[PDB]
Amino acid sequence: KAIDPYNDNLDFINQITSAKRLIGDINRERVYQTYTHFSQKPKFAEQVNQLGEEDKYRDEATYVLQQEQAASRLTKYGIPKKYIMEQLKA
Amino acid sequence: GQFYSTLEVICRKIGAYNDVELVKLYQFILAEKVADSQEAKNRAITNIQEKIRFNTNLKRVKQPPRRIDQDDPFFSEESDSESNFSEPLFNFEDKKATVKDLVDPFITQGRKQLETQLIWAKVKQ
Amino acid sequence: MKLLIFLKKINTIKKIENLNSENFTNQNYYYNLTNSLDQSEFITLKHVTFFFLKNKLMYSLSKYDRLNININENFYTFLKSLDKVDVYSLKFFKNMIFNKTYSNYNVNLF
Amino acid sequence: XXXXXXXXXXXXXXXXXXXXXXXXXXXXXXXXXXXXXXXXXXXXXXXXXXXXXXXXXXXAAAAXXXXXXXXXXX
Amino acid sequence: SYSKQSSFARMSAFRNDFDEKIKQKYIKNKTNDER
Amino acid sequence: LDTTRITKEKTLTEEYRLSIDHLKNSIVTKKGDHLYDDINLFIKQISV
Amino acid sequence: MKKIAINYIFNQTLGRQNHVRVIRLSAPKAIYNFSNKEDILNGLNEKDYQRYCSQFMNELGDVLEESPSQRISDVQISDGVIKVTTQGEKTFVINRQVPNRQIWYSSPVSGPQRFNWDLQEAKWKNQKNEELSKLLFKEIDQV
Amino acid sequence: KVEENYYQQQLKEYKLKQKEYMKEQQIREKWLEESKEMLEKKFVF
Amino acid sequence: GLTFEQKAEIFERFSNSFVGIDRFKETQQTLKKIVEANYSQSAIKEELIQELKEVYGKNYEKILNLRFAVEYDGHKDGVAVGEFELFPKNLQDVNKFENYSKNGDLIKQLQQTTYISVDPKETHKYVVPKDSHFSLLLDEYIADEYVSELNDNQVCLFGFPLTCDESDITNLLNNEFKGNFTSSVIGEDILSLPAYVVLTFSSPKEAAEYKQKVNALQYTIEKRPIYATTFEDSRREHSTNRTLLVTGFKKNEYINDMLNLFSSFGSVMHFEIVEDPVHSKLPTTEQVIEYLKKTIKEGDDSVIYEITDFSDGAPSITEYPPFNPNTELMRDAKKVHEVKDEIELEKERQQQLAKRQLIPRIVLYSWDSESRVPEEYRMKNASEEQKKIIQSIENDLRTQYQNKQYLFVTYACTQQAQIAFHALNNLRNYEVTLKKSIEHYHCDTIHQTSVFKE
Amino acid sequence: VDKLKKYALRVSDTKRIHDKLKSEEGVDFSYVEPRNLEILNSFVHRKSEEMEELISTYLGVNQTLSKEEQLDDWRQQQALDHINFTPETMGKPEVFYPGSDRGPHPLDDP
Repeated sequence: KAIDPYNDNLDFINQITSAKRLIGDINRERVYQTYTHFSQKPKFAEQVNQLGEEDKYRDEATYVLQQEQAASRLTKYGIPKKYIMEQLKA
Repeated sequence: GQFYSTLEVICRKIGAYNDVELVKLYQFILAEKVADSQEAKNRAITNIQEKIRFNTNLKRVKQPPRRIDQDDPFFSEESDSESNFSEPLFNFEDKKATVKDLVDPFITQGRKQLETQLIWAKVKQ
Repeated sequence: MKLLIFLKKINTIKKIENLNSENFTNQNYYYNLTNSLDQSEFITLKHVTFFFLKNKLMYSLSKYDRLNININENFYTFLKSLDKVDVYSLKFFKNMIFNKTYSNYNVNLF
Repeated sequence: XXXXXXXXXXXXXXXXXXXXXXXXXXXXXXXXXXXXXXXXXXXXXXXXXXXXXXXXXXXAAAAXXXXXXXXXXX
Repeated sequence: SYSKQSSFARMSAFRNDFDEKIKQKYIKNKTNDER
Repeated sequence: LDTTRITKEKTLTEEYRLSIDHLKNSIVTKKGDHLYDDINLFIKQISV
Repeated sequence: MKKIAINYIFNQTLGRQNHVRVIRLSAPKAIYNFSNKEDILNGLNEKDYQRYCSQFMNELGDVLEESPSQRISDVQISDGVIKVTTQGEKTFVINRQVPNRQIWYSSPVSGPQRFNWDLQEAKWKNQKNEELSKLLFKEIDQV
Repeated sequence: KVEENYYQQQLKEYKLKQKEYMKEQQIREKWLEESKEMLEKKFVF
Repeated sequence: GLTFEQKAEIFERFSNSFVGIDRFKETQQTLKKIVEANYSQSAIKEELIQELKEVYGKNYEKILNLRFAVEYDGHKDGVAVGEFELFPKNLQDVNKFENYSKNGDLIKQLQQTTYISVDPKETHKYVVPKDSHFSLLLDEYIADEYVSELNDNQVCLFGFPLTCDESDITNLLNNEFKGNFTSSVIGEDILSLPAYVVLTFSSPKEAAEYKQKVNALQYTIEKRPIYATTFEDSRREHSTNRTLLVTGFKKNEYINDMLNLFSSFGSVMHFEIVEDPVHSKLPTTEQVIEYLKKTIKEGDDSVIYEITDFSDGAPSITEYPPFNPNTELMRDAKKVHEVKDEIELEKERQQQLAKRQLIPRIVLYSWDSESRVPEEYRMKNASEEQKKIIQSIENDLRTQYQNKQYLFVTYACTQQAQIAFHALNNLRNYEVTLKKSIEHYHCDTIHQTSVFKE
Repeated sequence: VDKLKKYALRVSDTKRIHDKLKSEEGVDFSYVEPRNLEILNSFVHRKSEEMEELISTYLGVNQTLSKEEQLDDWRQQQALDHINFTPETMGKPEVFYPGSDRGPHPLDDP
C-alpha cells in the first residue's frame, strides 16, 4: 500500500534515490518469502521460465512476467483517477 | 521503364497500393474524360475494365496451393508466433524460446483477459 | 443564486462518480475500436443485398447509436484522407517504432 | 444485384483491407494513427490570431472549441 | 460456420461411447418361449 | 501462348496521365510538398 | 394480447455470470380437435392411454440411451417423445397423440402412421398386426 | 489401471526424443574430437 | 441493362467501404432530426408508414400500436406484469422492458444483486449449481405440430402472408376454394395476423379430392404459394424441419427489428433470446471475505481468489486464502553434513513463492470507495433529497443488457423455413442450421470458457 | 504536416529513452578503451571463440594473409569503424525498403 508509484513528492522520492547511492544494492529475496510488486527477483523469474514449459504454467506464467518485465506506472498499475485530473489543471 | 518506378513512389503515398488501383479508383472520373453519348460512356468502361482484367492476370503470380489453415470453416487461420529474442548464430548451447520473450514491455493485458485469450488459442492447436 | 445551482449540483456529481459498475473494470472504449473492423464487415455479395433490400428502418434501426457512429468517424476520415495527405508517412513511423522499417545504414543477413 | 456480380473484381477493396491489417496487428499505435487525423469542422476568414481565438473560446463557443490554423499561404 | 456459436453445435456428435460385447437389449415377453 | 502476351491495344499509358492531372488539380502542390517533385518528373517521363 | 415469459436465472458459484435474463415467446395452440377425458376413443380412456404408453415409452429410453451400437448416432427424450438418428442423417420419431388415444410413428422408409392398443394382446400394434418396437429395429437394419 | 497405461503410453514419447537427442551428441563427439586433431597438425608443422 | 449514372452511385457506395460507413453522412442527419426531436418518433412516422403499407398492407395501423404482455417469473414470492410496444413514441425506450407495473420493486431487487446476494429460499427462485446449466432449469420447449394432430378427414392450409386479413380468408373460401367443408377455424400466430386454416370434411374422399383441387390450381398471393396438407405430410411438416438457428448478428441489435425480419419471410410461432447485463454491482472486499469463510474450508490451496478495488480506477489487490510462510531454518552451520541437509530442502524453498504465484486464480471484483474517500463526498453522508436521485439512477443503469449472439425460431410452415434458410445464409453475416436435438449450452460461450478452466 | 513532426519527434525521442533505461551510462556500465577491453572479453566469451577456430578449420579456412593484405584488412575495419550514419561516411544517401506486393518484409520477395 505504502509504495504508490503515482506518489509524486520530493520528500517521498529523494528519500529513495539518496538511499541507493549510499546503500548500494540489496538482495531482497531473503526478506520477502511472500510476493511484492516493486522488487526485482531474477532468481524468481529464471525458475518460472523452466516451470513455464509445462502445460499448467504457460497460461499463468505470462501474467507474472508481464507484471515483472513491464516498465511503466501506467500499463502495469493502470491509471487511477487522480493522476489524470492533475494533468488537466497542468 | 522510364515512368514506371516513379509511380511506385507516387501511388503508395496515394491510396493505390499498386499502379492498377489508381485505375480502379479513378474509373468513372476518367471515363467521363473520354468521348468516343451514354453508349460511348458505357462502351468506354468496357474498354477500361477489360484492360484491368488483362493487366492483372500477367501480374498475378501462380498462387501456392491450398493449405490446411485456409478454408477451414470452423476456425480462422493460424497466427504466426512473434518472439522478442534472436537465437545465437551457432547453438553450442541449444537455446529455446521461453515465456519471457513472448511478453512485450509497455503493453499489458488483464489477468482474466489472457486466460480467455489463451483457451481459444489452445483449442485451435 | 446562479452560482448556487452550479455548485449545489456539483456536490451531487462528485458523489455520483463512485457508483458500482462491472463495465468500468474492462476497457470498453478500447475493445469497441478493435472489434469494430473485422473480416466479416467487408462488403460482399451478401451484405450488398441487405443494402438494396431492407435498408429500411423497421428491418434495421440500431445504426443510430451515438457510440456506433462516433467510433466509426475515426475510421471514416482515415480512408478518405488517404489520397490527399501524407498518411503514408504515418504508416512509416508506425513501423519505425517497432523497427519494422528497413533502412540502408543498418546491418542484415537477409 | 447483377451489377454487384458484374463490377465485383473491378471494385476497389484495397484501401479498406489496409486498415484491417492495422487494427489487427498494431492495436495500440493504430488508435494514435487515426487520432492524429482530425479535420477542421468550420473555417473563418479575418481575425486577430493573438487573442481573438482566446475570447472566442471564453464566449461564443458551445461544445466545440475554436482555434487558429495555417493554410496554403494564409 | 466461422461463427463461434454455431461451430461447436455443428461439431458435436453425441453417443460418443460404444461397445461390442454388450448385447442390444429388447423388450421381454413372459407369454411364450422362443427356443 | 500468344493469348497471354501483351499488346499495345490493352495498355494504359494515357489513362495514368489523366488520373495524375486530376490529382494536381485537386491537390495543392508546393516545393515543400512531397508530390511536387515526383509529378513534374513523371510528366517528363511520358512526353519525353 | 400475447404474452412474453422472462425468467431471470442466477449462478450459485463465483467466477461465472451473476445475472442472466432468458426470453421466451410462444404463440398459443389452436383447439381444432377436442375430446373429453371420460370420452373413450379407439378403445381407451384418458387414463388407460397414459399408462399403456408410458409403460412402453419408458422402457425404450432405458434401452436406446444404453444402446452400444454405432448406428444410433443421437437420441433425445422429453415428456412423451423420443427422437432417434441412425448413422448418417435419417430420423425415427415416436410421439404420443392424446385426443386420438393413439401414438404417432414416422419413418423415412414408411410414411407417418398410427398404432392401436389391443387388450387381449396387450401391445401397441398396427392395422397389419405389427408391434412398434420390431418395426423400429427392423427399419434401421432395413436402411 | 489408467495410470499404468498412461505411464507406458508416455514412455514411448520420451525415449524417442531421448534416442534422437543422443544421436546428435554421438555425431557431435566425432566433430569435437576430430576437429581438435586438425588443429595440432597445423600448429606443429 | 442499367444506365450509366446508376453505376457510379453503386460504385461510390461500395468503393473501399465497410458496413458501418455505407451512407455514413445521411445517418448523422437522422440523429439531428431525432436529437432535436428528443427521441419522440415525430421525425420518422412519415417514412415507416410508407414501408408498412408496402409490406404489411392493411394492418399497419395495428402494427404501429401492438402491445405484448409480459410476465417476470424470477423473484420467488410473486410474478409481475408489464407490457412492451412495437415502435413506441420514445425512441429511447426500446427493448428495455421497464413498463412493468404490478410488482415494481421485486425486479429491482434482482437487477440490484451481487454474486453474494443469493437467498434461494425467500428471494430467488431459479439457481444454477455447478453440475447443471440454466437451460435445464427451464421447462423444456416442445413446438406444437399440427399435421400430426388430425382426424384423417380434415385438411390444413399454409402460406398466408402478412397482408391478408381474416375478412380476406372468409372471402377466398367462399369465392375461390368453395369448400364442401363442415367447419373452419383460423390459427393466429405471434402477431395478431393469421397463417393457417383447418377445414373439416365428413369423409376422406372429400378431403383428398378437395386437396388436389387446391394444389392443382396454383393460387399465388403477391409472390408466395399456398398449399394444403393431410396426415401424410406430418413427416415433412415436423418440428425438426421447422426450427432453426441464427448467430451472425451483433450485440447491440434490438428485438423490434428482429421480429419484423423473421416475420417477413413467413409467419413465426416461437422465439428465444438470452440477454446478459452490462453494469452489475461490485461489493466490498469484506462482504466477500465474510462470504468465502463460510463456503471454503481451510487447507484448500488448489485455487486462490483475487479481489480487486476499482474505486480509484486502478486495481489494488487483496488475496484469499492468504499465504503461510511458516518455516524453520538452519543457522550458524559448522560442519559439512549440516550443509548437505540444507541443500536438499531449499530446492523447494527456491520454488515455494513461484508455485504459490503459479496457481490458477479465480478473479473477483470489488469497489471499496467508502473507505478511501473523504467523508464529505460519501453516500452515507448524503441527504434523502439525494439518496432518491442515486437509487433512481442505479435502477436505470442496470436495465441495459446484451444478447448472447444466438436465437431460435419455429416457423409454422416448412416452405417458409426453406426460404428463411435460403436468404439468411445470403444476408449480412447470418448463419443458419436446423435445430436437430441441441440446447442452449452448446452455443453459449462464456459458460463454455469457465468450464474449460475447471 | 505540423502534427507530423510532433508525431515524428516522439519516435526519435522514445528510441533514445527506451534504450537509455536499458543502457544507463551512470550505473550499469562505463565507457572504456576497446583495445584493452577485448583482452577481458576474450576470457568470458572464451568458450565461443574456441569453437569458432574448430569451425574455420573444419571448413578449411586459411591462416592470416600477408602484411599488405592485413593492411587491406586494416582500412576495411576503419571504414566500418569510422561511421557516423551520414552519406559522407557511407558514400550513398539514405533510403528505405520498397514495400513490395507480397509484403513489406524483404524475404516475402528475396
